[PDB]
Amino acid sequence: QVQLQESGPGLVKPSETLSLTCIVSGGSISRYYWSWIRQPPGRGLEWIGNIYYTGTTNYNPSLQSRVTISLDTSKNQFSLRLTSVTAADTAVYYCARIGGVSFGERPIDYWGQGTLVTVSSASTKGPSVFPLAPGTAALGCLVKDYFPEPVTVSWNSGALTSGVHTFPAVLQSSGLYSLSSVVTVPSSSLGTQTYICNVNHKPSNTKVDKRVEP
Amino acid sequence: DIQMTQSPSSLSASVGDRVTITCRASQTISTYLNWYQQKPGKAPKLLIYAASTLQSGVPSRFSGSGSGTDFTLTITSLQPEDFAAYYCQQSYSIPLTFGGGTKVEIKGQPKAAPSVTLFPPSSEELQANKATLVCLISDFYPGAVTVAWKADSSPVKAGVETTTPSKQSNNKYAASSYLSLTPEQWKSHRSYSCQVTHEGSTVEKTVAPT
Amino acid sequence: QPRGAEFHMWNYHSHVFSVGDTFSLAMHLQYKIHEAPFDLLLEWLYVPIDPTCQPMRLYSTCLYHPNAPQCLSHMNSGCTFTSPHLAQRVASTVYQNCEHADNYTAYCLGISHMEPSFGLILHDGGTTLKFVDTPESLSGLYVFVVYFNGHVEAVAYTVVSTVDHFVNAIEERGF
Repeated sequence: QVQLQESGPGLVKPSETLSLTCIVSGGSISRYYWSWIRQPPGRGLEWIGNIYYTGTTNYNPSLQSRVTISLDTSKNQFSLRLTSVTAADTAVYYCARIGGVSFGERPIDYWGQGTLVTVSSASTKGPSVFPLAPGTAALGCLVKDYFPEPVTVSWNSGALTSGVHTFPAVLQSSGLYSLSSVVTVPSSSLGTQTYICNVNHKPSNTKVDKRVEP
Repeated sequence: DIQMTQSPSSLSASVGDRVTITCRASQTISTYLNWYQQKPGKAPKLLIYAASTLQSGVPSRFSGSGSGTDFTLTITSLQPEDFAAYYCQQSYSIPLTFGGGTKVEIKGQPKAAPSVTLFPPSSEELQANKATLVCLISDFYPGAVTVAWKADSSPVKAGVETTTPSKQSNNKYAASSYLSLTPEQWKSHRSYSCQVTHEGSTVEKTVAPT
Repeated sequence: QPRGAEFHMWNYHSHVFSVGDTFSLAMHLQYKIHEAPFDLLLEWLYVPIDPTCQPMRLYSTCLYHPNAPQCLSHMNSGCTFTSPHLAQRVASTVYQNCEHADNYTAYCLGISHMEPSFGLILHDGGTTLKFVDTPESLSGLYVFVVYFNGHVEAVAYTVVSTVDHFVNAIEERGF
């Protein structure tokens, strides 16, 4: 029932030193391996390396000279450092644990939430939010012109779960991203409930609320 | 580096069908691999460990078998919630490596007619020197569709930004499309039309600046 | 129907340490055993590593084959890990004629005799080395081998060295 959270930067310029820190809760740290796993945006996920509680750091030989894994048991955390990040390192990074005590039981059981790390030559851009008012009724929110992709959309602080669609982002030739989130609601339930969409952009650290009404 | 080959790459079966996926390794890895399920957007979850044991809290329809250099993951009866992707990962030798992945797509949904909606640009965006309008079709199953834009009488080929989600708990798609243009060209025309062609008659919606 | 035993130990470890540290090199043995009267021999071996050999070629499939003449004729165990006989013994723990196999190894307490040429306080089960107030001279490649009833069942290499003269090791099969 342990939980893991990543706290690394979303954007890193090329030929720099990417640093991530995974913070663990629920268990303590002790008798388990702690590992990092990379996954390109479309390709299959690959293993980068793991660490025991007393040094003993196992490294993927394909990328070993560039990766270091440290432990912070005092703060119940473990950190990953990758020097000389290239264009290929843009991926989702997960921190997870490896355990199991039986002959063949060594699974990656409890995975972290994961964070997206991208390399480019810019700084940031905040999103722009626009409402979209109306068998049944439909209403939407449009996010436009924002840098790195990770962005979360909820409706009424997550109270509206069923009947919500959050489309993937598309790339606008201005070098920007665009996304839309739509909700289908009953026709008679239009004028009763107040519909607000909340957009969170972690790389720009921007949380915006937009109300939608005709 | 032990190579892990996962087959097939993409499959589509209806609801309740028995799904079988194979995993092969370059060297004998005795009962030392695990099967993981990754839903789109979410992090991969552990399904099977020790190549034959069920993780706690997993429905019994997921079964793992095999040993040595040949392993198999079986979904007994498919469900609309099992649409995720599956990976086989070895643990016998460092570096621990994963498989190529298998995309299981649900085909049990009969052809659903899309629900069409149209949204004209807001005043706030027009004040922001950009004019974007949205055409949406939601809750349709079969493959892909065709959407065209009419500048009150004529198909426009450029400016169409089309996106598609992943299969939902009802196994239906939702194509969304943006038409982007300057406010001058937005106000220069009267009736913007979005035309969708999928499984029946040709449907279309229109907007005018009221 | 069942016969024999199975061991696995993740045959790739790396450890980086500064001088004067009290780090503990601990290995996780995983096992399944039958035929309750058995003999265990957990052995720690050492080999100094030369920085002039960037690829440390460990010919791993040599320990299992007992009398390969081709193995022990590399003119010396200089920077390549040949048969375990060419390495130096560090720690030896023997569980001789152990009978109670089905459970924890704390039910078959055995002995652990270590050559005093090294320090290296030994710990539980003889599956881990505890380095105390280490000088720089102890840097090298430590290997852990497990003999079940006289045959190698699992082997896990571990590279122990400081940041300055740290060398990588590439495992190979054959030769």
